[PDB]
Amino acid sequence: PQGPEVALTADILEKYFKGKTLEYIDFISGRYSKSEPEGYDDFIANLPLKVSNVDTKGKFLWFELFDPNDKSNKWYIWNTFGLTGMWSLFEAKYTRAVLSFDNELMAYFSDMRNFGTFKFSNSEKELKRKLNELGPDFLKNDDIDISKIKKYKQPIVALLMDQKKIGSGLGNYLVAEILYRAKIDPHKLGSNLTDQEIENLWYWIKYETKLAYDSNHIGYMVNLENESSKIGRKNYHPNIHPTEKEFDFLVYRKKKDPNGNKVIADKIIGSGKNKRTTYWAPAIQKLE
DNA sequence: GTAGACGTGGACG
DNA sequence: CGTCCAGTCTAC
Repeated sequence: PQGPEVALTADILEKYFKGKTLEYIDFISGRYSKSEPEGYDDFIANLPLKVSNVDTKGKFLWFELFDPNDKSNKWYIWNTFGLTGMWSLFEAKYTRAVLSFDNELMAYFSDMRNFGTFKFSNSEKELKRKLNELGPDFLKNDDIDISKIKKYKQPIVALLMDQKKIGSGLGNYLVAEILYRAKIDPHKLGSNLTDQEIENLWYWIKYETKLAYDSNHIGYMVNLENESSKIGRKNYHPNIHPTEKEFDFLVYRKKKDPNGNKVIADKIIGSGKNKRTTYWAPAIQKLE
């Protein structure tokens, strides 16, 4: 999941678990049933702990916890979702981690491919440096300076898929959709964009992230769609208002765009076994 | 730059 | 059966 899904997920985890007391976390299968996550033993030795919040930056999610009788000593759960990571209020297929709160309340993290990660830490300093490895959150920051794009002689699709250079939160489908709406060829070097292209790109980045955030059935978050429609949405990018009510794929994994224009499934970014497919429509997206 | 890896599928032929 | 597609790390 990308920025929008991770953020909505954290909103839901906060609604249900902020102020609750975590009593145990069990890794019942997957990678962490075979090997302990970093810091697990030390964290477990300090349970139970009260959840003070759940927050996100880009695709990175974390819990903040503390003991009411020593409110200064804070604990953190670091979480990345990878490709198939998903939280839920019920024990779904591929459940890897089970969080047990007071009064039989439960949270479950599921992950088919096991690419998601957990780390436990007692260091606010370590988290701060971690957050500093990520660019500003595309969804939650309303004034990122997108003109930094022009300094890089690299394909705009790679610059946007990077989590540090311009901003964090965008992934394979957001980028493709954004570049289609902005009418920009994915190959175009950031250093070749005009100031108008940049302004237009920033408009559409906000438009798409907000649209995805606001959606109730994006796909991945099936395990929370009951909760998604029962919770509100924070007023990110307040001045931008998508017309559609659900996020729709215009080019991603499509053979044609909505107007019948051919969609190319291009392999621009990556090498070896990390190559990604960039969907774009040449008829619409050009170098101008 | 290039290459590989991390489990587990779904869709399709 | 088979093939291809589906966030981020690491090394030469």
